[PDB]
Order: sequence, then C-alpha cells, then structure tokens
Amino acid sequence: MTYIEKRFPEDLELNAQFLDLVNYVYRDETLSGSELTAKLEPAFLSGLRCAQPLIRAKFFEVFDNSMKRRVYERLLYVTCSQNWEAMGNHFWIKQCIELLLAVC
Amino acid sequence: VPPRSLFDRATPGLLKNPEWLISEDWALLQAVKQLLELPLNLTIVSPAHTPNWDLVSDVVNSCSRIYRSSKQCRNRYENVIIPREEPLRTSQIYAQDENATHTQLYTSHFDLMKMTAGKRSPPINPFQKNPKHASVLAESGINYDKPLPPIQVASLRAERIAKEKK
Amino acid sequence: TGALLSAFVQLCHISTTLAEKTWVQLFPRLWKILSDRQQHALAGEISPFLCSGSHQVQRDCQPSALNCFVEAMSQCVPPIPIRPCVLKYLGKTHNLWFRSTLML
Repeated sequence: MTYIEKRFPEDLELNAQFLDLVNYVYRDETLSGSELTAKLEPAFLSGLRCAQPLIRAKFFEVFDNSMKRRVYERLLYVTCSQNWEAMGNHFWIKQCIELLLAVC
Repeated sequence: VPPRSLFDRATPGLLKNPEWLISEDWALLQAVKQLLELPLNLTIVSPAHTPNWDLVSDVVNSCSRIYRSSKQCRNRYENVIIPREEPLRTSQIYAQDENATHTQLYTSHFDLMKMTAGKRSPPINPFQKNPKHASVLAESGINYDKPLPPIQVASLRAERIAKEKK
Repeated sequence: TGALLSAFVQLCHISTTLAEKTWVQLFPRLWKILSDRQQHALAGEISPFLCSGSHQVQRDCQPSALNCFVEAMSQCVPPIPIRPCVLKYLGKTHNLWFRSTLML
C-alpha cells in the first residue's frame, strides 16, 4: 500500500492487481480477518478514487453495503466517522455524492 | 484495544521566546476544549474530529503577546497543560490571580515603551538680495530691473527662431 | 431512475467543476427533508467536522473540500449554529475569504 503506488504510478497493471487483491481481502474471508482492515484504509480509499471505472465500482459496491441504506445514517457516517486524511488532495465530496445517490 | 475497525460503520453521537501568559494559555485550553475532544486521548469516538492544532494556533496567537505559535509551541504547551490539568486549574488561575492584571500590566509596559520612544524622538527677517543672482543674469544679457512684457518676449522668441531657420 | 443517477455520478467523477456545484445544490435539498431531531445533531457535529483536525491536506487544493462543504452548509435555510472563529480560520486557510466575511 505504501510503496507500490508511489514508485509505480504509471504501470496501472500492477496497481489494478494490488487493488483487486485488497478488494478480495475485504470481500472474502471477512468473518476471519477484520483487524487487517484498520491499516489498509489508505489502500481502500485510493482504490475508491482510482481513475479506473471497474475498480471504483467494485470498491463502492463493498463500501455501500457496510452501512444502512438510510440518508441520515450515511450523512452521520461521512460527517463524523469517516476520516478523509488518507485521501490526499482529493475532491472526496464526489464519493459523498456517490453514497448519497446510491441509497436512492 | 476494543474490536474497532476504521472501515466499520461505527457512527457514534446520534443524540449525545517570550513567556506564555496565563490568559493566552486559558485561551489555548478552551480552544482545545472547543474542538470537541478530551485530553485523555486526542482522538475520541467520531475519529474524524482529529485535533486541529493549526486552528487552536490561529485562535491563540490572536491574544496579547506576539504570534509565538509555531508547529512546535502549540503541541509543547498543550503537553505542558495536560499534567497540571489532570495545584490550581488553568480555569481557576484565569478566574483567580488578578484575572486581568497580568495582560493589562503587559500592555501598560508596552504603552510606556511606546511613549518613551515617541518622546525621545527629535522634534525636527534677514533680507539679502545679493548681486550674484543679478550679475549672472546681466552676463546672460537680459535686464532684470525692467520687466519685459510677454509680448516683446514672444517677439524676441520668434526673431530667434527666424535667425535659427536662416 | 436508476439509469440516470449512475451516469450522473460517473459524469461528476471526471469533472471537478460542475460537480462541486452539484453538492452545493443538493446538500441543502437533503437538509430540507431532515427532521428537526436529525438537523440539530447534524449541525452540532458539523463544526467538529468543519475542523476535523488533520483534514488540512486540502489547504493547497484549488477546490478544497471544506470550501464546498461550508458553502453548501451556509446555503441552507436554518443553518444558524456556526462558530465565527472557525469561520475566520476557514476563510484564511482555505479559499473562503469573501464567503466567510459575508457570513460573519
């Protein structure tokens, strides 16, 4: 998560592979591993803001199901429980638009 | 640590250099208290409300004394406050101990220095028509005692221009 | 309607401009439908989120997220509670000079 994206930003192949790896880690075997997700928050955020549409879609489909489909709950989440520091000079409010329009 | 996870949907709170002056110190303490977080651990539930040290810095350096609010001091003096807050409390030393006498004495010293600087600052019919200013003109070839009317001066200028043209 | 919102979001993704405006114009619409009980808590917890500590990497972002968020919050009808100190801080740090002055 720390170095692969810093030293190889142009080679989108290995980046997409690592993002698929972390997406599988988050999707499958959740009942077994839930502490590993704490440190990999920057990886998840980066995969969510990536420029590839398929990766963004497969990341948002797992980011949305983790919360109740209620506008107030999602608003409270994005306002007090979600830390956007790991995003990095990103216009993360478009992810808020995603979350607020997907629950409709 | 508890079974926490930054990815989980945990949504809490749905219904819940010169010396430092005690005045600016209490101001810093209040600014940290107004960040909606406790000093026991400066990342409370709703972790998105991380400590805004730059905000409290901006709120503090608006006090009496000089800016004195770099990246370091803001953390250092808060870490100094924590021990003596967990003796008199900062709020007590503010309400007590001649509440407004410290800053007022500081400002009185400033004004006294101002007045001293402004005071020591520095404060900051012999008619003589000498013949030199008239002798230079006489050498130039023009009479000063007899004022030549502007019409004759214009005629002389025209004659000079004519001479130049020829 | 599901075909419209997905494409709307995918379009807002690529364009930072004319997507900031979507948030500015949609957030108050959400505020309108939130009941008093939800609005009170949301407005009381937004200020900690307006500060949100280390959410300052946007300080150099041209369309800083805090700019759009506070614009949307101020464009609501009932948003009374907002601290003037935080307003001045946002105006100075982020590109909220004239908006902050108007609000103050």
